[PDB]
Amino acid sequence: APRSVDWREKGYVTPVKNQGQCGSCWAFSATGALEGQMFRKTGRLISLSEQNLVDCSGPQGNEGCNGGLMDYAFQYVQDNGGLDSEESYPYEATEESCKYNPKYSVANDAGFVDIPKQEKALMKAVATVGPISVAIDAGHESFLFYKEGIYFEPDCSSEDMDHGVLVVGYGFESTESDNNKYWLVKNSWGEEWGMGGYVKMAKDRRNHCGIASAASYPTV
Ligand SMILES: *C(=N)CNC(=O)[C@H](Cc1cccc(C)c1)NC(=O)c1cc(C(C)(C)C)nn1C
Repeated sequence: APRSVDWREKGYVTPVKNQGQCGSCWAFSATGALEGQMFRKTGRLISLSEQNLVDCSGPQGNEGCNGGLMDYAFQYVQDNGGLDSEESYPYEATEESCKYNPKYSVANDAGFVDIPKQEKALMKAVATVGPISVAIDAGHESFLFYKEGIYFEPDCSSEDMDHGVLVVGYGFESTESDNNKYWLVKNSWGEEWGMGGYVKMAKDRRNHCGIASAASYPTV
């Protein structure tokens, strides 16, 4: 792979969103990955509806504001034959009945790919595909209060992930030979969290916080 990647500078990534108090992180991770893949396909970045996923992807196994999986979201888009734009189907931060309208569909997918559970494979996928949906262990105060720098939490688990986010790149800080490496991660807690809503997360430390344990992307 390249030494560094940042898909934001290539037009693949919408601004940071805010999921509010709803457990819909999975929907934000999924829309982020599909926003990227649709851009790869068409050259047009269009913000997609998390609310559409929250309201409508129960049949695939999702549980709305009570949680879900990005792969189930990708399966919904495939089964449904579409996903509405954010503009047409705006975010309300609470579960409502499904009001999908095919007139306003701006995305589709033909399934998904689950990435092997290690960081070399994740790096390959980030470099060659685009932004990647991942889950992390975000269950520490250190994550809530994260400001800047490369996040490393001694108590992070590589197995207990609770939060879906989006890897939009990776790179290094300091002298290259110091191996001070990170994943560049878009969160859905607004721009006031973290570094404008982003976090740099420890890379190549044996799957810190489980970032490579549940990584996937939609096939477009
Ligand atoms: C975010 N606001 C709430 N978190 C979730 O919805 C997590 C995200 C997650 C965690 C681990 C792996 C992935 C790919 C995503 N969802 C879950 O923990 C979750 C939901 C479910 C079902 C829908 C099957 C009950 N299972 N898990 C593990």
